Amino acid sequence: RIAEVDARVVREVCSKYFYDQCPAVAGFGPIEQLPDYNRIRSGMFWLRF
Amino acid sequence: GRQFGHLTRVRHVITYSLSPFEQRAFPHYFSKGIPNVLRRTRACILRVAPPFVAFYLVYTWGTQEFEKSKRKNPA
Ligand SMILES: CCCCCC(=O)OC[C@H](COP(=O)([O-])OCCN)OC(=O)CCCCC
Repeated sequence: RIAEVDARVVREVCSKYFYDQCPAVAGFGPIEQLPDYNRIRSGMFWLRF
Repeated sequence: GRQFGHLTRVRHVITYSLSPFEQRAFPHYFSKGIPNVLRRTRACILRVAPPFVAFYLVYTWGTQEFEKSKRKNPA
């Protein structure tokens, strides 16, 4: 299964689960600078792509 | 210009947020919104309204008086 993996497989598999998906965020401690959820959500896609 | 991480001190406060793609943008827009407008109107009507009502009465009287004064009276 590992040998089957090449660069294309990683681009396809990662886009399936990461790209333009809503993440779950958990913060604890001095988290004033933790980005807003919308900004985090916007970090899950690229306008250039 | 100030920046996040240097604003103030906060302790023991938890915030729960939901993604915007998970919830409605207009939840109960009329079923809940109209009651809130009536609440806010009642809370401020007595502070805002009487001045402009006072203007409306002074406006109409001054215009009525100005109109009658321009009409002549028998000698
Ligand atoms: C010719 C257009 C050039 C691109 C400008 C633009 O769209 O700004 C980016 C944001 C949306 O990207 P994002 O904030 O999700 O960040 C995404 C990063 N991955 O859009 C906005 O809401 C900003 C308002 C700009 C109006 C002038």
